[PDB]
Amino acid sequence: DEIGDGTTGVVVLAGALLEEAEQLLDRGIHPIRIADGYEQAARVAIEHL
Amino acid sequence: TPVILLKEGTDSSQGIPQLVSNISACQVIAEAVRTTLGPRGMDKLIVDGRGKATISNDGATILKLLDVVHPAAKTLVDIAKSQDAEVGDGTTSVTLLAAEFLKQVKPYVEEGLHPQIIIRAFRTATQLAVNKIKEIAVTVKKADKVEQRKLLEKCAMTALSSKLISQQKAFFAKMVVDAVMMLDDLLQLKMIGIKKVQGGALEDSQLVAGVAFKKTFSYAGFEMQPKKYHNPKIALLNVELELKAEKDNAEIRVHTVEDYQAIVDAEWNILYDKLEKIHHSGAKVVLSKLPIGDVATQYFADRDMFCAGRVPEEDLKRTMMACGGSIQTSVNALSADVLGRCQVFEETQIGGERYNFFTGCPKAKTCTFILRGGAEQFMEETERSLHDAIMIVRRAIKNDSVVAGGGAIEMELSKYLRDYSRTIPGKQQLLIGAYAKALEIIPRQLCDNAGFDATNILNKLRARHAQGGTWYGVDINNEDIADNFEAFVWEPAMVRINALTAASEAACLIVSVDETIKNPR
Amino acid sequence: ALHVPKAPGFAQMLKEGAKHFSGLEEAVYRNIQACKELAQTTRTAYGPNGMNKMVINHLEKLFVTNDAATILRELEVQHPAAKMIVMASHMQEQEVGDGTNFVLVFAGALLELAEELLRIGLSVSEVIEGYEIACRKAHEILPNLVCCSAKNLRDIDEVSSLLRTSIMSKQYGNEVFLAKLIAQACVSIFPDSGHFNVDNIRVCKILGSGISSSSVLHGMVFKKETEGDVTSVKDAKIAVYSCPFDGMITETKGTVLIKTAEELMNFSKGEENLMDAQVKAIADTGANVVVTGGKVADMALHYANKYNIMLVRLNSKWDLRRLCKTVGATALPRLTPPVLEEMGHCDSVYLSEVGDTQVVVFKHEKEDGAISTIVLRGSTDNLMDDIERAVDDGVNTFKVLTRDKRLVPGGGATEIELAKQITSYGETCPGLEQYAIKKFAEAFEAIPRALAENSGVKANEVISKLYAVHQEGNKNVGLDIEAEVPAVKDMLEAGILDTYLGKYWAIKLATNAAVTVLRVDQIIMAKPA
Amino acid sequence: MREIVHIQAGQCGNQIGAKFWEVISDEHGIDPTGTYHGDSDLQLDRISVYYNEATGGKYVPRAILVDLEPGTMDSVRSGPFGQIFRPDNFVFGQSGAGNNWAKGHYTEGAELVDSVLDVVRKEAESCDCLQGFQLTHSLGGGTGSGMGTLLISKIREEYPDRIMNTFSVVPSPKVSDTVVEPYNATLSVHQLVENTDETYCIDLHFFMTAIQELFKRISEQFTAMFRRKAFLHWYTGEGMDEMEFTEAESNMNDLVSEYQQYEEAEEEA
Ligand SMILES: Nc1ncnc2c1ncn2[C@@H]1O[C@H](COP(=O)(O)OP(=O)(O)O)[C@@H](O)[C@H]1O
Ligand SMILES: Nc1ncnc2c1ncn2[C@@H]1O[C@H](COP(=O)(O)OP(=O)(O)O)[C@@H](O)[C@H]1O
Ligand SMILES: [Mg+2]
Ligand SMILES: [Mg+2]
Repeated sequence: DEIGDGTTGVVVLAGALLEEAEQLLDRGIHPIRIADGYEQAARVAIEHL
Repeated sequence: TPVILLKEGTDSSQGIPQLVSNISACQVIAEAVRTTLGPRGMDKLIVDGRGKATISNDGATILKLLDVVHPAAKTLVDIAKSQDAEVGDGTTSVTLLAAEFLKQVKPYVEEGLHPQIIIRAFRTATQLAVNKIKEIAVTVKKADKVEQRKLLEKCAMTALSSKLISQQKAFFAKMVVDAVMMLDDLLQLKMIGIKKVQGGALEDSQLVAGVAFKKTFSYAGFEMQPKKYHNPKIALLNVELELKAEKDNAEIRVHTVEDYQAIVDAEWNILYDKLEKIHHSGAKVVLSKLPIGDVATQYFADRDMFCAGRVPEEDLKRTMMACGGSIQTSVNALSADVLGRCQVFEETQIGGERYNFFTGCPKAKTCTFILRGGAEQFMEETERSLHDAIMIVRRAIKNDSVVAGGGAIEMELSKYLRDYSRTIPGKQQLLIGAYAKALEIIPRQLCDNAGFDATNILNKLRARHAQGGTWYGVDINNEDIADNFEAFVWEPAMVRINALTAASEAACLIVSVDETIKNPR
Repeated sequence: ALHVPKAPGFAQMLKEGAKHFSGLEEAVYRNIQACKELAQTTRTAYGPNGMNKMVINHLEKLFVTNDAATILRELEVQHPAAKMIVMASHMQEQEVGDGTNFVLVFAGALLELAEELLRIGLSVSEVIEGYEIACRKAHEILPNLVCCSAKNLRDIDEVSSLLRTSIMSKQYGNEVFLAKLIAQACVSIFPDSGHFNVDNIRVCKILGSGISSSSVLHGMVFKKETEGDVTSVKDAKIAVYSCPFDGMITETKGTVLIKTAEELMNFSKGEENLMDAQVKAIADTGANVVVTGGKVADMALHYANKYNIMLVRLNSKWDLRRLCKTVGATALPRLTPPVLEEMGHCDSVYLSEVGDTQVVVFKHEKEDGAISTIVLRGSTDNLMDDIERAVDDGVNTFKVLTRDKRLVPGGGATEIELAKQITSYGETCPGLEQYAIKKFAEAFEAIPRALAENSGVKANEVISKLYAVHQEGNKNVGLDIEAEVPAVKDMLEAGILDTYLGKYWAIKLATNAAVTVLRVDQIIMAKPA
Repeated sequence: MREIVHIQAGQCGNQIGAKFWEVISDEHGIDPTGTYHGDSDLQLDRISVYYNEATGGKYVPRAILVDLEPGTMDSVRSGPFGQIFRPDNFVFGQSGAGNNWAKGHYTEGAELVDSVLDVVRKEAESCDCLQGFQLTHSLGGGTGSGMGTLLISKIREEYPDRIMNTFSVVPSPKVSDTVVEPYNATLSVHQLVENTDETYCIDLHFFMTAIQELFKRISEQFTAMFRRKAFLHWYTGEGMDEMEFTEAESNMNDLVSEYQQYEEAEEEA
């Protein structure tokens, strides 16, 4: 409803974004630390786009 | 025996086992909301019997969503609603404090101590702790406009740091402060337009300086009239501008066909008389609670005039204190002083929805929040998080007194009570001393939620306070202690005063109960 | 094996499910057992050191209260003999208001002590006659023990120390603050004629900060908003109406009849212009605030806002009548302007928010009003109800002091002194009744026993010490509470006094309920349904 | 504003009346304890037509419950929404009519009815102005029909200028649940002809064909029963007579005539 294109591309990226965090949790990493580092990366990719 | 006193099924218990089993029942309520405290807290997920999920980090709504039936535990759920009605913040800090006042006095109950001695001791400590906060509460002289804006930004930023929107706490804290100075004296909570629109990003939320409401039902011809005006004149009405019967209780008895045709022309002349009176007044935008028929829609399309109908009552009242008109139930008096005015009016598209905007009001005394998220539960958690900074700033104007946080004020109180207990003799030492050891539950939970060493840190805080650093709290980014007053972690003094009185009253009530009786059905 | 058949006669003609208990070993000795169990349930809540009780009725509603009458009201009882003891306690609540636990303790000790007399040979008629003789003797000794009557019921420094005993018996610890609220409210509405009314004190509960934040307010308060736009008037003229604020319609089924086109155009304008004159007629009398009790009309609301008038709606009937006494107005059954005597003058009417609750306040600056309200604030819905009852005990004490100003020393100094004088009287009566009068005197020791057991001290030493001091002549010596050891203390100096009328009706109703149970011989119960 | 009251009689009348109060208490948001916790203004403008308010906010109904058997009173008391009724409005007997219309009309209905008029007075005293009565009874059982017929006759006499509506029930079309059902029905309809303003039947002012079928089948069984004079001594022995039953069938035939639907010797004239 916001754009109209890319609705099967978001669920693939979100699903692959959660899988990559599975290994970080098993090493003793707080989930809030992961959710904090993710937002910093999304500010680098958008400013690069 | 053959004739029995009470009904068959009246369960009854009493004694020492009755009271100890109540202390162990409040340990379950406090543990349901234990891990939602601090900047590193985690929210919960509850499901109803139908299948609707409610995802939240605040104590008040978590305890409302559990079907607690234990009579002793139902006191802890009732004090949470009291805290979110008086101050609106600190809800989950009175639940751990209420359970810690009962765990620390559990062994003394088993030894045979008269519970009246405990109640006298609890009331003596609360009055000595509430008075200590007011003695060391920091205030300022001549709070000027600049310094009175920084003070509320810091307080609103702290109430937001433990919520879902924690990365964008700087952006949001600037909108909440600006949204409360538009109000004048009573600071009504119904003058803020929380609206929720699906789609977008969390940084796309906007605050408007007027009113904004969704597009309502429209008839044929609605797309034939302009949707952008420069200086309109809002006509706030309460009338049905549609072709109908004059009165439900009416009857017409005509005799000749010449009078038949004049009746049909009389209904078309009544309606056209109302529309002409509106058009002569110079109005350009008209609104009405009652419906607007299609004949009136095509009347306003041929004269470049906007029309709307079936507006909710909560939205017309928000327009009035933003434009400056008045609701008219009759069109017989439309003067220049009963019309509204603004600077821009348009109808844009946001997230596949049509919204009307009324920005540009220099004398506006109301605002409206448009929230942009990505799911139904993303907006509800953002609205509940915004509802905490609203009430914190509202309470912070009537009381310009602040204290440091992050355990900095729990530890100064526990130091003052330990010194007081060593002077008075008797059994009051083991009761006041048990009150001081229960106030350090707040710093302990902050180091347990982040994953720290809760014992080594507390040994350092207890040494910095006994030397004489009054505002020395904890730090989660530095793995250490620091000065929380210079670190700009501030909170009003009214969130801790009401937290001790509510926690002390709930603990003193449970102790006094001797026996319980449950009746059948 | 063989089976024992049914005895011929009445036992063979009974309906199924019914029961028959006849005799002395099957009806009298079992009735005392049921009533002795009732006394052990409510005894724990006696005195300052009483304990609360968690009672849940069949609507899953929870009660945390310390009143004796409230506990019995929320407990179902299926024993007929225990039901008279309940109805004996509910009668003292409506006459006096305080002393519901005294009936249960006294009627529990008179009945139990009568069981021992029935095994040593004494008949039932000898016990009943012995108790009544003792009951009359106590009603003659009682007036001679009155000390420290009330001096002035309009002084705020004297009345506050007289209600403290009633409050301290229910909210220990908060008895100093709570006594200053009731005393501040009862003397304000006390008329010159002296006819005190209990319904003129109102209690409103707003979930808030704490007990110490409660305050009194000369006027009325409502849990409602304002219908119009005006929300503050400085000096208002209230015009109360009982009829709804709209056009007048006939009760018979009436309809309009339009036969010409010209009458159809003027009908809508006729009704509106008619309403403008009616609203403007009231506005010319200075009536800033109009209070209705019916349905407000959309057209009538428009003209109310035009002339800066305040419109408040109260759909509670009796709540409307209470406002007429506060402001001094009269309810108008018709929509006509009041003339001179139907305009109530207030001092401030405004809409304010108290603890997230938008309320309307009819504040008065004068202390001489008709109705005064008490705003109660607390943290739990249960804590406010418990304090609601404690306020009602203080108000009911003020009413009794209006009728009878005589007071007696409390704290057990009255029952022990009544035990010495009755015991000596029975020694001078030779016959079979002297055993019953002595047992009547020993029932007065159950009250000091209940105060000593609840405090945490050995009871037998307390009655031992009280009897020695009273023999010397000190009739104003009771039981100490603050002392850890079982000591004694003077009560007139300390200030613990009870009402003479409170105890006079307690003994009369307790003995009446105890002598009726003994008179019953046969019990014929029907099938429960 | 023209407040109305209700009267419930018999075993059948109590059961339906107990559930009738259910649709009003919940629609107006009246709590089972008698308090009010509604959140609308349309539930309070007409709250006084059916409920009488008490001090402190208690709203009690305006119903009177009468019966000749005490065993049917405690069912409503202990059931849902049974605590809100006025304790003084319960009127019960000890004998019972036992499907006897005449026993519940003159020989034993003449004592308890005097205990009902004194109750309807104290309720009618509190109301501002009343416009009518609502009564519920049956037509097959003599316990309710005989007591109701007398009760409905002693209400009109004291209030000759007040309307009164009934919600009576009617017997089954083909099957019959009592031997003397036709006897108990004919004697009760003719007493509702000139004593009622609107009646309803639940299975010229009769509502629910054109009711013509109901009255046709009743008089067919009644005529067959009266021809043999069967079970007639149960009614005549307590104070009736033969002519009383004749007026029941003669009047019953008149109402059928008002409800209109729309031999081998024919030679000369
Ligand atoms: N910057 C910070 N550093 C350390 N602790 C903090 C900081 N900001 C807030 N806190 C602590 O986090 C707690 C917030 O708890 P919160 O989840 O908001 O409870 P509630 O919702 O009941 O108010 C406060 O008690 C405060 O002491
Ligand atoms: N400070 C006190 N010291 C000793 N006795 C007290 C004190 N306050 C009240 N009492 C006694 O407690 C008794 C019982 O009071 P309470 O249980 O509250 O009501 P009730 O009179 O219905 O039993 C009173 O008769 C009074 O004499
Ligand atoms: Mg918070
Ligand atoms: Mg008392």
